[PDB]
Amino acid sequence: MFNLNTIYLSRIFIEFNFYFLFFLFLISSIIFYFSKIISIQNLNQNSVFNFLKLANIFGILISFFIHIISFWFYCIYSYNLSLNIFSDINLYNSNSIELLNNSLLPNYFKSNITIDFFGLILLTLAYIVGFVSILALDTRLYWKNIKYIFSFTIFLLIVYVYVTVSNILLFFMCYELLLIPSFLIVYFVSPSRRAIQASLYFVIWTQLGSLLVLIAISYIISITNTYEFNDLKYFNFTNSESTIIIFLIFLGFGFKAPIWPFHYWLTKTHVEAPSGFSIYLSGFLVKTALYGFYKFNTSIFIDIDSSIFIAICIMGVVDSSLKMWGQTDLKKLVAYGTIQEMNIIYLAFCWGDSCAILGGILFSATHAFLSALMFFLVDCIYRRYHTRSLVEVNGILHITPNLGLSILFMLVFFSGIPGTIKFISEFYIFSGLLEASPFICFILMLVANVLGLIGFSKSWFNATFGMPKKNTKYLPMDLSFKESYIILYCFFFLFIFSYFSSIFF
Amino acid sequence: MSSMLIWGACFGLFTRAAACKASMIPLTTSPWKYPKYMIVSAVTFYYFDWYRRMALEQLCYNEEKLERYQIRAKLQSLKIGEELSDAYRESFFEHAVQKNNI
Amino acid sequence: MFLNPVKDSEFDDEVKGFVPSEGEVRFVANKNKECGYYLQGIEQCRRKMVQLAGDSSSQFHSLGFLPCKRLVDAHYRCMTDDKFGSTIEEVPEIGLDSAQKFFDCTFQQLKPMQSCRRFFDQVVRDVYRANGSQLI
Amino acid sequence: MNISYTGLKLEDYSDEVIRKYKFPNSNELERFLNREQTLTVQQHKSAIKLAQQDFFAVAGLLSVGSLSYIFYNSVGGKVIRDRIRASRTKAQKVIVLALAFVANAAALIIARNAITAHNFGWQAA
Amino acid sequence: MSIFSNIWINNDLNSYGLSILLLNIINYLIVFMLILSVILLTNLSKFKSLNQFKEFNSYNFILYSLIFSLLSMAGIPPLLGFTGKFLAILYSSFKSQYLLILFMTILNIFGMYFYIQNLRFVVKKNKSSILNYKNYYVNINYSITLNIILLNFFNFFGILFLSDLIIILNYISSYIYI
Amino acid sequence: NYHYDFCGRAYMGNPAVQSPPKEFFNYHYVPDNYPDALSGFRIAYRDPFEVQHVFAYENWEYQYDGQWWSMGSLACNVLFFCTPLFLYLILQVEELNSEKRGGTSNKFYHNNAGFFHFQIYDNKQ
Amino acid sequence: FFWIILLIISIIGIFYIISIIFDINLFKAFLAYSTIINSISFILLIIAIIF
Amino acid sequence: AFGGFRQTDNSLIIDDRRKIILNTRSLNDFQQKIYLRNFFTNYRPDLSSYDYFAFKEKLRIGELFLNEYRKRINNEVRRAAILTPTSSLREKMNHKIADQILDLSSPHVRGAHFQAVRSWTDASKIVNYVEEKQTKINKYGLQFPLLGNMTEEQCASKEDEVYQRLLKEMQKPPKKA
Ligand SMILES: CCCCCCCCCCCCCCCCCC(=O)OC[C@H](COP(=O)([O-])OCC(O)COP(=O)([O-])OC[C@@H](COC(=O)CCCCCCCCCCCCCCCCC)OC(=O)CCCCCCCCCCCCCCCCC)OC(=O)CCCCCCCCCCCCCCCCC
Ligand SMILES: CCCCCCCCCCCCCCCCCC(=O)OC[C@H](COP(=O)([O-])OCC(O)COP(=O)([O-])OC[C@@H](COC(=O)CCCCCCCCCCCCCCCCC)OC(=O)CCCCCCCCCCCCCCCCC)OC(=O)CCCCCCCCCCCCCCCCC
Ligand SMILES: CCCCCCCCCCCCCCCCCC(=O)OC[C@H](COP(=O)([O-])OCC(O)COP(=O)([O-])OC[C@@H](COC(=O)CCCCCCCCCCCCCCCCC)OC(=O)CCCCCCCCCCCCCCCCC)OC(=O)CCCCCCCCCCCCCCCCC
Ligand SMILES: CCCCCCCCCCCCCCCCCC(=O)OC[C@H](COP(=O)([O-])OCC(O)COP(=O)([O-])OC[C@@H](COC(=O)CCCCCCCCCCCCCCCCC)OC(=O)CCCCCCCCCCCCCCCCC)OC(=O)CCCCCCCCCCCCCCCCC
Ligand SMILES: CCCCCCCCCCCCCCCCCC(=O)OC[C@H](COP(=O)([O-])OCC[N+](C)(C)C)OC(=O)CCCCCCCCCCCCCCCCC
Ligand SMILES: CCCCCCCCCCCCCCCCCC(=O)OC[C@H](COP(=O)([O-])OCC[N+](C)(C)C)OC(=O)CCCCCCCCCCCCCCCCC
Ligand SMILES: CCCCCCCCCCCCCCCCCC(=O)OC[C@H](COP(=O)([O-])OCC[N+](C)(C)C)OC(=O)CCCCCCCCCCCCCCCCC
Ligand SMILES: CCCCCCCCCCCCCCCC(=O)OC[C@H](COP(=O)(O)O)OC(=O)CCCCCCCCCCCCCCC
Ligand SMILES: Nc1ncnc2c1ncn2[C@@H]1O[C@H](COP(=O)(O)OP(=O)(O)O)[C@@H](O)[C@H]1O
Repeated sequence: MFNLNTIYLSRIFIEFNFYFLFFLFLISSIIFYFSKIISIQNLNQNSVFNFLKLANIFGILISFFIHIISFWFYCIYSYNLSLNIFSDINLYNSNSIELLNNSLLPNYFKSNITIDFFGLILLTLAYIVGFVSILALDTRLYWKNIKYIFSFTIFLLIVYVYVTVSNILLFFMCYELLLIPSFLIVYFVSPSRRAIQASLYFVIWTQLGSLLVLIAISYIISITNTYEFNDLKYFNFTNSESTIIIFLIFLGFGFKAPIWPFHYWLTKTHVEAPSGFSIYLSGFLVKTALYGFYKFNTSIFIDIDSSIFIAICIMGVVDSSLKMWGQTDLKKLVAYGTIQEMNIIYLAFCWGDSCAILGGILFSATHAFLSALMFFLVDCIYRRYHTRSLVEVNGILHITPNLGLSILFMLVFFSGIPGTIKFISEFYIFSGLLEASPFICFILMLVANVLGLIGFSKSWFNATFGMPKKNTKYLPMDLSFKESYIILYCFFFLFIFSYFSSIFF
Repeated sequence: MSSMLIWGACFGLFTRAAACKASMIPLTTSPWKYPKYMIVSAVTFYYFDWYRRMALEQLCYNEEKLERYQIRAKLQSLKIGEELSDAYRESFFEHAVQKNNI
Repeated sequence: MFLNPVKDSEFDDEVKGFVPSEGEVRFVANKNKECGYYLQGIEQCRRKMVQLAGDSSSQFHSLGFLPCKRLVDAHYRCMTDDKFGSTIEEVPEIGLDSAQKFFDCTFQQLKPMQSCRRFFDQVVRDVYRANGSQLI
Repeated sequence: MNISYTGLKLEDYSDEVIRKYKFPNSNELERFLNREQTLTVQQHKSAIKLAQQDFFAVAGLLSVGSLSYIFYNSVGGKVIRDRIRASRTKAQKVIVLALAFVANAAALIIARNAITAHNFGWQAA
Repeated sequence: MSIFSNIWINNDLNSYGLSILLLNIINYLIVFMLILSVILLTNLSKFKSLNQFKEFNSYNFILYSLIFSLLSMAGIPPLLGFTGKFLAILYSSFKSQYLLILFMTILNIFGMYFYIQNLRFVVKKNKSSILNYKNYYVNINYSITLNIILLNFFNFFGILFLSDLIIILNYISSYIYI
Repeated sequence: NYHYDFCGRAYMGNPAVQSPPKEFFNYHYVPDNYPDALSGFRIAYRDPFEVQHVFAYENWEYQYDGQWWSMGSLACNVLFFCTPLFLYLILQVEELNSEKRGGTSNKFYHNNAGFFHFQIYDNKQ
Repeated sequence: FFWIILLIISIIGIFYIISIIFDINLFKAFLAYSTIINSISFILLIIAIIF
Repeated sequence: AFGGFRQTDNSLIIDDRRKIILNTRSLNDFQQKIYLRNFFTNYRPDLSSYDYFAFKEKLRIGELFLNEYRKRINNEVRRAAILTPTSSLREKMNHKIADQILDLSSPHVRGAHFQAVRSWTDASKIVNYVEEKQTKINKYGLQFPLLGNMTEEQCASKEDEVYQRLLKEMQKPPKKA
């Protein structure tokens, strides 16, 4: 019963949501530039900053709704396309349906849009995490950094082109564009003075991996003059070229997606970055690397043993889990948790295009939401209690019961209770790893889910419980409606996404 | 879009606005410079649009000659003893006898 | 595709699958990679001839697809390694039926080349199964 | 280019060869030429027009609903909002309650319509 | 270079490495011109040490112009210097020079940090006063600001228009018969 | 058993009471930073010992070359250092079982000919 | 003959400046070493071209 | 146009088909393509791109179908456990059901393993099995709403075809022996 109307509606929605975002950004930027001689806030109720905040927030939100609709259309379209290809067995019949483009808006960068489930999951993560982070950064943007209210819109446009393109070069360029806005945010919006050095560490560490990926892309392009991302089927790389490409790709994308030993920059940046931008970084900016690694390694044929890469990922997991205990800083502890989860996700991609990719994608989504939740809780603690250190913070539950309850439920979700996409992703990865290498699976599970979990829980429980006798004149009140509903939405997603259609998982 | 003159006019308008903003002067200062910048930008970008296509056409024509150089450069680059080998003997004789038509 | 009908079947249509020999698979893959130019040429020339003489009133309407004959013969020779004749008409009786099916797919039904390559490859596979050691 | 009708004579080719390389029916030739063997370009154009109209309706409805909800329920604290709505007239209260819901619901319904292919002619039995 | 029955086929354009070298030289000159124009717009005596990069901590135009020029010199992807560096690496891969690629990358990353470290010094406790005073007021030159703005636009969006510049440079180099 | 007098090489804070530190690393903010004013903008005076502990680890550093091996326990340090090698060797030994049996092996399988998971593959007229 | 000389010069220069470029403390030195680094990179590109 | 990467090995290549000898380091782009890079990277390289996409989808569906067999037999075991008391339960299970449970073990069905390690012959056999099931279904046209999409005219033609087929099958006499 599938008809061409659904196909064209899917394509039109995907194409036009990008232009909706772009036109919103363009209008907002034109207003901002041409309303004032100097593009800084006027400290009065009639400033354009209020309009810009409104436009950014409710462009992201409306584009997120349209993205939900377009993602559902894509799911139907992909399912029915697979059915059309698979169903017919007659040799004379073949599915050759050709679509003509609309005459209203042009194709951005003269590229035909191609959408995949992983790309749309990444785009949904971008939308939601960007919404949370923009909601967080309101107190940070003041009177000279208001120009960074558009950072998340720029991120959304970059990610949209990144996930809706079938061109290798455009793919790589979109991946590399993410550096400038993130560096500028960390440099100009971070309150702490150590953020200045943290930004440089972030730039250099990420750029080393960017150069590695650039070398790999140069190898692919120079050898294969193609750029369509599908002509690689008709060209085979020799053993030496293939091993060089996989090594470069893995190391370069692991610089971004933190792997052992390349997580020093991540720890520094998470500790010294804005509490609202740490959410976006951990939640989304480390998963574009995973998506790019998946695309490249599934496109290239590799005839090498992945034991070395699996060992690197497992070593990162073990290192982060063991170090969890020794952190009294909640933000650094959450950063180590992010490193652990990202290393597990990266390990999920070490078997080419096997079924491990499904667990990897689900784990990427759950880690995004869980890291957003954890960093937002740390943000609330730091903002109301003027410290994010375990020695200075104690007995949160008895003065701010809602915040303590949020911490406890965050710990329960992090533990991986059944009924959560966290548990589902752990089940996928461990079920595969048990047959792949059962002893390695046992070691990984033991370390991560006992030693790292206990180290993680020690600090959070100590902060939540106790007796806050110190500085009774300065104790805060409670979570606000904004914070409470953000926490509730994170919990709601982590719980209900387990009912998403199992066809794609 | 499609008109290089209009594209250059828009570029000049935005350049003037950006110059005013950077100098911190009101955007209405020196109004006569708006049409001036638009006209200059339109004309220069129109000329460059013509020049790029002329350069591309002449480059395509030059590549024909460069192919002749590559073929003869390859034969002269052959290592000693390879010019009479079975893989290059016929081509060498073609370029040394048939093309010796002066 | 790669399915054999059941000779003694209780119901009208029953099929049992078979897997071609590795030698046959290698031969077909290599020949397709080497001769893929001819198949694209057949598609492009088919469209070109239909455009040129598709109209009934056209002068060349009575010569339809004859120019494609050279491309088809070249593709057949390339796939069969210049053996078993120099023309599609010289196809052995073992592959004659599949050759007729391919011609019906391409020129009469005007079906997609995705469909008609199946029948052309079936012709090649029939020849290869018949001979075996002659092609390799 | 040597692939042309020039120089070709039906005398040279056999009758079976001519029958094999004979043009199909005129209708088949027209369908192949126009690429309308399965679907017509007009069907594609109609589908595209409906898709664009549906997207515009959905996006406009979502924007209207979101903005109306925000502006109506973003006037102040709970007490202030309750007092403002109490002083609000009957028709004004009705619109404030109904506008956002109707816009969002219409957008969602238009989205559901596309995936639900009810207008299929095989409904029988 | 391929031979098929004494017919030579050349899918390689020999006059391409020279064009890439010219492109790199032009890109470096453009970025150097941008930074030097920013310096010339201000008072020259203030800048005498790497610590004095804080003196660039002036109104938004100068501050961000310096920041983006430093990033472009470093080779950050979106900016102009990245195009030259990426094309150099692409040509090295085309010529099959893996060791040259390795050494280029080592030099590139070391130089990248060399440029980046100055962003740390750019931070200043207050806003600097680096403008010359004329008629009792700071002298801001509209002409140099306009030139810096054109340079900034091209630095930001060089990737979009790089195809035309590459065509022109290849056209110039094709006259050389090498 | 751990006591400060007899720990020797397992360092820990001494039990003896000490005077508060006169100088210690402290929180510092970017110039012209916008203050955080949540919940009435009430800031308490920080405890010197607590601030010192907050910033001690970040600034801690090794005094002499090779101190890392000796600090703590040499055996545990060597085991931690060799952990990646142990993991790789365990993976290879496990992969021996996979090779001899026929189960999943550590390789980049390429069942899909570059066809991404549920990707839209279409052509245009 | 030029290829080996260029390679040796490039390697020696890179390994000699890797440490020096981080020892300067002057704006003029920064500009000069930017020029020097770009010169070395272009020399490597020239080696690649003459290959 | 595709290109190549300069080779460093000093090995000699003897092509008996073309009757020439080359060196690995001296190969150009086309020679590299012909001699190196000519290996296969998929189960059925003989098939076209469209045909191999169909083959890949059928293989994925076949793996899911074998997993479905395992799930169905497990559900039947649960049904047997609930319906039949523990006495005689194992006696009744030591029948077709137990043999099928063992025959649907991990080597034959990929329950939760990342990859089902199948040779190209095994993949071809699985695809052939899926195609046999598809043929059996399409004989009676059970795939209209599920596992297929068709227009109204196609549905009507298929209904008429299935009606004729059912009539002929009914009119056929019983199979002897
Ligand atoms: C298909 C194409 C698609 C793509 C688009 C392509 C086109 C893109 C462009 C679009 C725009 C087209 C514009 C066409 C005219 C261009 C003329 C030209 O050459 O420009 C350069 C030139 C300016 O450069 P410049 O002054 O030589 O440069 C000196 C250096 O800066 C050095 O600085 P300095 O400090 O040393 O000196 C400063 C300056 C100080 O002096 C100045 O400020 C410069 C002069 C400004 C005032 C000029 C007089 C204005 C009134 C009369 C205009 C002529 C009659 C118009 C009749 C129209 C009938 C319909 O010194 C001078 O005076 C030196 C110049 C001497 C005077 C030159 C007089 C030029 C007259 C040009 C007339 C053009 C229109 C002719 C129409 C003919 C129709 C048959 O002339 C102008 O631009 C004239 C001003 C035009 C804009 C005025 C803006 C403010 C007033 C707006 C009022 C709006 C009212 C209506 C509102 C409606 C909406 C509600
Ligand atoms: C008054 C001006 C009004 C302009 C209105 C808009 C019209 C277009 C701009 C025309 C400007 C002409 C004159 C130059 C002014 C700027 C330079 C200057 O000196 O200003 C001083 C002037 C006054 O000084 P100031 O404000 O005190 O100094 C502050 C600094 O300038 C620092 O300010 P900032 O931090 O805000 O600066 C921007 C910042 C960060 O800026 C950005 O990141 C730009 C983001 C643009 C939004 C869309 C991004 C989508 C990316 C998707 C992925 C694409 C991948 C493609 C593969 C290759 C990789 C790109 O830096 C960069 O741009 C570097 C990163 C560049 C990334 C490359 C992205 C290429 C996108 C190409 C367009 C794609 C369109 C697709 C849809 C259509 C399909 C048919 O500055 C201003 O008034 C504000 C300028 C801010 C940038 C303006 C343009 C942003 C909006 C662009 C919308 C149109 C798309 C872009 C293509 C445009 C045509 C080529
Ligand atoms: C992808 C990477 C791309 C990298 C690009 C790198 C370079 C980018 C930045 C620089 C680009 C050039 C900018 C224009 C020149 C600078 C001066 C200027 O015009 O502003 C002053 C002037 C400001 O006027 P004002 O503020 O009213 O009064 C100023 C003073 O008070 C009173 O003023 P004044 O009386 O003292 O002086 C008046 C005079 C002042 O202007 C000048 O004297 C010009 C100074 C520059 C001379 C060299 C220009 C070379 C152009 C060719 C391309 C190479 C560009 C290399 C640039 C960097 C070299 C280090 O104004 C003019 O006449 C302007 C004419 C500009 C066009 C000249 C074209 C010459 C072409 C020659 C070659 C033709 C092809 C030969 C083929 C042969 C084959 C056998 O400009 C304007 O009136 C309009 C400003 C707003 C629109 C600017 C549009 C710029 C378009 C640039 C297109 C670039 C090529 C196409 C893109 C290529 C990449 C895809
Ligand atoms: C390669 C062939 C393998 C197969 C053959 C069979 C296995 C042979 C393995 C070798 C065993 C004999 C050699 C071990 C000597 C001890 C280690 C050493 O030399 O470091 C300097 C040694 C340790 O310095 P330290 O760790 O800085 O001292 C800390 C303080 O005592 C302050 O301590 P605390 O009060 O703070 O408490 C901390 C304490 C307790 O710490 C804890 O509670 C935390 C957990 C610590 C780890 C406990 C072991 C867990 C299992 C390890 C499995 C490794 C698998 C990966 C490697 C596989 C290699 C095949 O930390 C210690 O454990 C330190 C004691 C020394 C390490 C003992 C555990 C590791 C030994 C190596 C085991 C290798 C097993 C391989 C086979 C595995 C199965 C296939 O310094 C001393 O001499 C001071 C006295 C320490 C106690 C010695 C007790 C008697 C040991 C036997 C003496 C006679 C040896 C004759 C050798 C003849 C030629 C071969
Ligand atoms: C981890 C290190 C610290 C972090 C920085 C990361 C730097 C290293 C990044 C990975 C580089 C690749 C290493 C694995 C290579 C595997 C293949 C191989 O070489 O085996 C011999 C290969 C494989 O041979 P084979 O035996 O498998 O098959 C071919 C055999 N013959 C040729 C005989 C027929 O043999 C070769 O062809 C030699 C290739 C050597 C290439 C080495 C240089 C690579 C240069 C490009 C990358 C440079 C990145 C620099 C980044 C900045 C550093 C500061
Ligand atoms: C046959 C030909 C007939 C031609 C007839 C002549 C037509 C002339 C048209 C003139 C239009 C002028 C529009 C002015 C709009 C001002 C809006 C405003 O208030 O903005 C102030 C704003 C604010 O400026 P501000 O800096 O003073 O800010 C004030 C606000 N506070 C107090 C907060 C600081 O700035 C501007 O936008 C003004 C500067 C930009 C003006 C751009 C003018 C472009 C004109 C393009 C003409 C194209 C003609 C093409 C002809 C083609 C022919 C073939
Ligand atoms: C608390 C419980 C702890 C349990 C033990 C945990 C692990 C202990 C260490 C296990 C070591 C296993 C070593 C053998 C595996 C070698 C894998 C391999 O091929 O690597 C070649 C590697 C290279 O591998 P490669 O990846 O280049 O191989 C090419 C790729 N393939 C194989 C796919 C074709 O070469 C090496 O560098 C190996 C160096 C070995 C150094 C000596 C190690 C001695 C270890 C002795 C351990 C004690 C005895 C056993 C105890 C247990 C008895 C039950
Ligand atoms: C917020 C309403 C959203 C409506 C849904 C569709 C949005 C499409 C994107 C619009 C972006 C802003 C305008 C851009 C103008 C421009 O420069 O647009 C310039 C381009 C012109 O392109 P070309 O030059 O190539 O022809 O505009 C277009 O291509 C089409 C623009 C959109 C057409 C539909 C308009 C619908 C109007 C709805 C009115 C009621 C809205 C009520 C909201 C509360
Ligand atoms: N930071 C600390 N480091 C090391 N030992 C500590 C520390 N705090 C307390 N101790 C231990 O606590 C005990 C003293 O407890 P305390 O609460 O200070 O009461 P009092 O000092 O009056 O005895 C000592 O054994 C001391 O060693």
